[PDB]
Amino acid sequence: MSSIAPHPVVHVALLPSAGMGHLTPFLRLASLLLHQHCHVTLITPQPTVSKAEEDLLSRFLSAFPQVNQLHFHLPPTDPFFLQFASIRSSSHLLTPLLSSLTPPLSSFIYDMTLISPLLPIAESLGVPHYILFTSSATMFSFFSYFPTLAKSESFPGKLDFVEIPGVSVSSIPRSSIPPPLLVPNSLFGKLFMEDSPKLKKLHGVLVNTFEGIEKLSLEALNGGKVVKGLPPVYGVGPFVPCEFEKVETISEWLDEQPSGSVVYVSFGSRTAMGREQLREVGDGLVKSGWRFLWVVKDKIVDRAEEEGLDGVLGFELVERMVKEKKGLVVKEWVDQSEILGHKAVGGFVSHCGWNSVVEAAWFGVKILGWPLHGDQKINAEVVAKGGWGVWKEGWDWEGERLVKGEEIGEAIREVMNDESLVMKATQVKKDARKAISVGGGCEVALQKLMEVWK
Ligand SMILES: O=c1ccn([C@@H]2O[C@H](COP(=O)(O)OP(=O)(O)O)[C@@H](O)[C@H]2O)c(=O)[nH]1
Ligand SMILES: O=C(CCc1ccc(O)cc1)c1c(O)cc(O)cc1O
Repeated sequence: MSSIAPHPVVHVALLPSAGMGHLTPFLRLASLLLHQHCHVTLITPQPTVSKAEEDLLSRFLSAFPQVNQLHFHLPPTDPFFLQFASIRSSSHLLTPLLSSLTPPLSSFIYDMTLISPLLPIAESLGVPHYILFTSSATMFSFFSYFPTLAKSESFPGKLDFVEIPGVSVSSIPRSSIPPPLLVPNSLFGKLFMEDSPKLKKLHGVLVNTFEGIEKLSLEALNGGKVVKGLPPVYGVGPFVPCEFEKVETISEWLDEQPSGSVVYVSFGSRTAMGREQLREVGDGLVKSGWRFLWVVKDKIVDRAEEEGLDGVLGFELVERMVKEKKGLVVKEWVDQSEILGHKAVGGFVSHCGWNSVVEAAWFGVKILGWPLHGDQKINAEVVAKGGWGVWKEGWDWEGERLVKGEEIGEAIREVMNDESLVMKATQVKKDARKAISVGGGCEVALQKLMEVWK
């Protein structure tokens, strides 16, 4: 009535660390913020470990030319862990690029693996600053609680159960603890010890989760039950898959299969089974009798792939799969969300990386959990507690045992024959939509955050 002005711009800077499991939720968060009319600066540590990260970033930036990319050129062990440490070690060199941002920065959201080097930088900027935690809220509870465990003089040798008050997995046995945390000199063990005590300095923690799958962990974190004085935890999931991620023979094959008849199999973007274990997967898929879409990795890093899929699988397995005409096997980057959203896919053999879990939740696809490393056993039990997936506790971390094709096929048939899992997965899918609708946890949290930043 008394002013005609360019309405103020909320400017968010984002900093993702290594791996598709970190880039993907940051770019989906970016898309959400852009839809709330934020200006977004994206800091891109270069070069990326994997080609998939490289190509996704390119597709994102061409989909959103309004995004301001800040190049973060890194100086020249698990290759993604090595990148985590390099980004961390070079982070103190981001201050001049963040200080010079225009329009004025409103908030700063950085990767949970970068807390210690970035915290003083964020405090220098004088804006609300946050981590985006890319794993489950239950895993975040474990992360927050870790200094309480590691203070013990019998850590890590004497620790049989981790029972965090009020969370979605009330008892985490030692066999589900991320294995590096039980080795007394690992990168993540040191990161946990240096970073978790500094959580209280953040303005908040964003998590790609929602009440439909982690109601208890969300309530425990925000009620002071996990660690007193933790910053507010915002359930801003489910992160809905976005158009820019798409890159047509797979979808054409899925178009030919009966509804719900295909078992999708993938163990993420950075994990490769051993050769013998990999071939047992194929044996189990054939033995299951179900149609399957099996995504194979022979190397951790896609750039390192060097053997043809026929040689990886071997003559005998290839021969059985081509003869029965029930499965499709690919050693390439697929559009996992396009696949999970296809009516033909009725189940998901997943390593239970958190992004894959929440995608399965979004599409209501029941899970056969096969956790392999890291946070995956905790995530598998978050799913199983909700009754929309199952996992076999005795299969153990990848490389500890050889899971045979007979028991893989039995587990696949068990999950695909279980209609109670579909019922619960469909209610999760219903709640996934509630979370992003007006009044849902994600809509409420984003409006809170936007109002603080304004
Ligand atoms: O061929 C592939 C493999 C993976 N993904 C996606 O890559 C991410 C994997 O992240 P997650 O946290 O599930 O596991 P991680 O890859 O970090 O082990 C998810 O968004 C999957 O949809 C994909 O689109 N195509
Ligand atoms: O322990 C965690 C929890 C996430 C996490 C990793 C690093 C960090 O600095 C903070 C939180 C973990 C691993 O240990 C190993 C993994 O393959 C994945 C994974 O999710």
